[PDB]
Amino acid sequence: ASKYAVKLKTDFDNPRWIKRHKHMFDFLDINGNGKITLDEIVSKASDDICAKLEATPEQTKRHQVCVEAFFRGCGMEYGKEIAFPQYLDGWKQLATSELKKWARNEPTLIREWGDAVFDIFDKDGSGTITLDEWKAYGKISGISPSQEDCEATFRHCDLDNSGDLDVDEMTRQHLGFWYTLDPEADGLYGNGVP
Ligand SMILES: O=C(Cc1ccc(O)cc1)Nc1ncc(-c2ccc(O)cc2)nc1Cc1ccccc1
Ligand SMILES: [Ca+2]
Ligand SMILES: [Ca+2]
Ligand SMILES: [Ca+2]
Repeated sequence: ASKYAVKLKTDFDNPRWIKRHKHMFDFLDINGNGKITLDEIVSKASDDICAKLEATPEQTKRHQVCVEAFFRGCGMEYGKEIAFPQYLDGWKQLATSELKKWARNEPTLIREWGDAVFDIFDKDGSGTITLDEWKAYGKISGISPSQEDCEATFRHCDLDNSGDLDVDEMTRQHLGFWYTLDPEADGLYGNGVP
């Protein structure tokens, strides 16, 4: 099954990797000082997104704890200001480590994060995401506020064409965008992220 088939390794010191994370870095650098902190990342990637999605307090805590683990895996910490090259070093370590974990059947940070987001999207608790529950990632995060190709990204996430999404599909498309830079996932976050 495509949703469980992931590359064993990736390449990192290329223009697509660098530009993708640069656009995210600049967006998450709330105070614009050229350094990113875990405070800034959690504010944008967890506080604002869970508020927009009307997550419950338990869902929001869970989500935040997953975001913190994930970015601690990149070398982030509260109050620690990190410049873009060291941020990139961290993401290289994280992606390398996580792809090895996947191939060895060890739990990954990205899959746990997927679980937390999936639970929030699955408003009726059905165990799948239907098109009416789906959202444009670029729009809910604010980095591409004009993104409206929800149905196209939904269809591409739906690897088995069941007409709905499971958590493994959502996680596979997310990992495709951020670890392995799969061309099929390009555009997932709208025009604000190359
Ligand atoms: O995209 C999401 C939500 C999500 C969806 C599916 C899934 O399986 C897991 C998570 N979160 C996300 N996932 C990844 C990253 C992320 C990636 C790269 C990077 O350098 C920084 C943050 N950020 C974010 C939040 C965010 C903040 C700001 C603008 C857009 C999105
Ligand atoms: Ca900053
Ligand atoms: Ca549902
Ligand atoms: Ca499906």
